[PDB]
Amino acid sequence: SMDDDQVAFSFILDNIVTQKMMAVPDSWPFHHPVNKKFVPDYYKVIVNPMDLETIRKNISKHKYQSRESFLDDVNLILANSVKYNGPESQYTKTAQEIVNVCYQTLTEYDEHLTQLEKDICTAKEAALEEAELESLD
Ligand SMILES: C[C@@H]1COCCN1c1cc(C2([S@](C)(=N)=O)CC2)nc(-c2cccc3[nH]ncc23)n1
Repeated sequence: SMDDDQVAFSFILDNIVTQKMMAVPDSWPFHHPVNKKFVPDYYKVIVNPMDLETIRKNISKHKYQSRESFLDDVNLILANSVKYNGPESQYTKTAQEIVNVCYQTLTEYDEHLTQLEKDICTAKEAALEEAELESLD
């Protein structure tokens, strides 16, 4: 089923987030959105904020249909640390470790993830095609 494949894909991504990325030592700065009351200028500097909680929310909404779209937001966490904290900040070194363990685990699950990504794409194109043939009935 398309629902089954979306569920499996999202569960794999979520397990990467909770079991690997959130387990990086000292990764607390990236676990939740920055609180504007604690860091008032953060959102003056960071136009496209991202964090691991928001990624999990997106996973739960089946936002990610590909490894690439997932990694777009994962890399946003690192890029926002580079911008706000600097490329040599310990915050950025931590974000880099989060990104690297993400890559390592996606590599581990690449065969299954690639198959799910293709089958989701195929099913989606078929459902789109069928919806359109039906609309003209
Ligand atoms: C801005 C820094 C560096 O970039 C990554 C983000 N990071 C953060 C992130 C967070 C959050 S929170 C608690 N939900 O706002 C998400 C955990 N809090 C802080 C913070 C809060 C209050 C006083 C502070 N002094 N120093 C840092 C700090 N900093």
